[PDB]
Amino acid sequence: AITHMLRVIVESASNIPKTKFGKPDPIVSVIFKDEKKKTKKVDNELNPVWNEILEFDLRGIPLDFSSSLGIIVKDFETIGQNKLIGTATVALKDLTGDQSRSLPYKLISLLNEKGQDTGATIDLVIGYD
Ligand SMILES: [Sr+2]
Ligand SMILES: [Sr+2]
Repeated sequence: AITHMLRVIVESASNIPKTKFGKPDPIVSVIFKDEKKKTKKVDNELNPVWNEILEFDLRGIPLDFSSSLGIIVKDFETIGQNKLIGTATVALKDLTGDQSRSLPYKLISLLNEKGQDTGATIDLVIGYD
């Protein structure tokens, strides 16, 4: 039996909210089935670009109707815990089946801790290897 991987390209984000002083330093956490991989941070940027590629071992478990990807965008803090900008959960059901394909996932709204749209978005490309 062959190994399959979920491929996530973190492309960019837009309209990250301004901070009172200085500028936010965005960094994205990508979580698939509790495995977390991060991007690099981008310094002092409201519209960051990464073009970073992450791949997760599916470990023989196929994608199904309920499969999803978690995204958390935070503002890097050198001292202690980074600051939340927003989250998204992305439905992966369009990748189900045995056909390798990639799809764009554009203008994904990032939601704050109250679940409100922040006006910021992230763009991904996600594929089934
Ligand atoms: Sr900064
Ligand atoms: Sr910061």
